[PDB]
Amino acid sequence: PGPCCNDKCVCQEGGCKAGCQCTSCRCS
Ligand SMILES: [Cd+2]
Ligand SMILES: [Cd+2]
Ligand SMILES: [Cd+2]
Repeated sequence: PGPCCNDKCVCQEGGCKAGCQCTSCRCS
C-alpha cells in the first residue's frame, strides 16, 4: 500500500501516515 511520504513530506504538519519511509522528517 502507499505510505505517507511516497511523494510528499507531510511531517511538518500532519499529512504523514503510519508508514514513514521518508527519513526527511523526524517521524519515529
Ligand atoms: Cd517525511
Ligand atoms: Cd511520512
Ligand atoms: Cd513523518
